[PDB]
Amino acid sequence: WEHRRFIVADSRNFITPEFPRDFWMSPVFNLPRETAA
Amino acid sequence: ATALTEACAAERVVRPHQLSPAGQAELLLRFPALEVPLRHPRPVLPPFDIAAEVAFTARIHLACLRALGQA
Repeated sequence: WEHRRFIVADSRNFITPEFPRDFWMSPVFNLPRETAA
Repeated sequence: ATALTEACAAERVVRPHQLSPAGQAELLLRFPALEVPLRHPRPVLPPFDIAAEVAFTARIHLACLRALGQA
């Protein structure tokens, strides 16, 4: 046979990442409608 | 193509939409095919430019990116 430890996953499983405070205001996310690039 | 250069050569103007409207209106009364890209204030392509095709690809490329970071 095949043996394993086993963990049931449900949609109640979640992950909570943490962001730095100055991380969220970025030049990439705040590009204008017209750029020189 | 002869009518665009030699009319704006004596006027010394780099772009044909930068021409003074008195000298510009003679081109419309002679040849009316140029009346369409010149009269419209906002076309989908920057007129009389060669890289205007390539700008249309890159303007979509910005609008594709700009919709990502907001959503």
